[PDB]
Amino acid sequence: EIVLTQSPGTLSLSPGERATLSCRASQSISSYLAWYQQKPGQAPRLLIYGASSRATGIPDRFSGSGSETDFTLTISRLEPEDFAVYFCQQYGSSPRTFGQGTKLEIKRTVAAPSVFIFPPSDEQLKSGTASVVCLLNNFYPREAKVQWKVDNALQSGNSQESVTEQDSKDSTYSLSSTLTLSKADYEKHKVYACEVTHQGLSSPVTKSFNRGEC
Amino acid sequence: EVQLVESGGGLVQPGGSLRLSCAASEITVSRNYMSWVRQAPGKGLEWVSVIYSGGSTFYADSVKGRFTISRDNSRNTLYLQMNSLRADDTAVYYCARDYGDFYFDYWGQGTLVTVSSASTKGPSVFPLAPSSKSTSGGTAALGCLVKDYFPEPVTVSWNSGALTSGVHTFPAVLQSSGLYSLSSVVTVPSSSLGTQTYICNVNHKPSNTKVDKRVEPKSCDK
Amino acid sequence: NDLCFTNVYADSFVIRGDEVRQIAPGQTGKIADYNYKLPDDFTGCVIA
Repeated sequence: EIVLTQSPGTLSLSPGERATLSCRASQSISSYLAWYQQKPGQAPRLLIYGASSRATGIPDRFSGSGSETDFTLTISRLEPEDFAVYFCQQYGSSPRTFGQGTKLEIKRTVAAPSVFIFPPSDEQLKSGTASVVCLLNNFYPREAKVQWKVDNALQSGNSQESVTEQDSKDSTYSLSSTLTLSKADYEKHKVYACEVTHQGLSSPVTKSFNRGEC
Repeated sequence: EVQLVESGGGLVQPGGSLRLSCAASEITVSRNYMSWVRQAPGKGLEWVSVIYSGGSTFYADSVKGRFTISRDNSRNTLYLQMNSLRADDTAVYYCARDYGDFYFDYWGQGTLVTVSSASTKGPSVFPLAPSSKSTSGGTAALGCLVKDYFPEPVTVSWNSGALTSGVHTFPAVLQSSGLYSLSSVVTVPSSSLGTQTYICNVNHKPSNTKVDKRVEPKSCDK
Repeated sequence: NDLCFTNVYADSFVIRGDEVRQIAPGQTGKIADYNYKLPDDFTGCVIA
């Protein structure tokens, strides 16, 4: 079975410029690839017929390029409506396959997070398990790094995190992270803190609270 | 214009069976190539099968003699049955039409398919009391926690979707405990914090459980 | 070299090697199901 490789891993660029999406296959073909778009949580949409034929519902900014084994996708004058992931599938024969995807990001300017830490609710403490919540809002780059510190001791490895897609209106992102421990362990230490490192800040910013503060 | 409307899918324990269906708005289905594909997160799309205009069929090797396809020309509807659903096949599946050599042109809204031995569990809600720092300014950021539910997804709403503004809901997360979780935040002016009544609706479809929790200023010194 | 037959029909067409496998009794495929169909008990030879 023929395997594709989409490249690069991610695409980060400002609007109005040109886009370049490269793809490679295991075995050499002749004009037997295509492109598929998908804004997250929606229906994937067909982009480009063959290597260079464009669908009628798709403006002129797009252009596809293909070869024996190297194949690249090009879009010019990037616009906000273009923020999405991009996929390659084989319309040749094998039977047919696909690629691993690549995400396009529209860049305006760097914005530091809004950081606020919230203590566990009464119901959580009643249930015997305690957790600490830190929230980052309206930031770009997406590559915002968040770490937890307890009694000034690093414990960033007790969390599972997810980050939202791009905000169309503010060109930024928000992150959700949770630090959870047992009630006895939560009582073992006294102060809980979270460290956030970001490009928009001259230095990482840390917020903290004491367990005794309720 | 031409639209594909599907239904079905869902969660059944390993070894179960599941039938799916999809109808087309304007394209008759009868005179068209129709196909099925599925998407697993972080893994991508995947071919499943397709039907040719002559009525012939073909499937991937990994599912031969296991995944079935059928049509009802009378109703412009596509029928798919799945048996022997296995692990890691939980995903969203789509119906698609081609022109030329399998150019998936028009797409439906996608249908989730889920497989696991675990059963359905409603979510739990823990509100967050805002801090004095968070209210600094014209508006304040208030939110609440949702966790210990299965299977995903869960709907969070206010006034059954009337607002659509100032709301940040974070992507879901699967826990090592076998349950899911998520979080959401809403922005309101710092003055209405004491007057406007705050109600959050939590909706979890496979548990058919609808959760409502208030959001009140409260305090940290208490 | 040692048989007699009533008639011999020679059919020719130009396809790609990928679809060559479709020329066999009882197979299915685009060429098979829209262009050229073979009987289940076909008797003859295939050359490409």
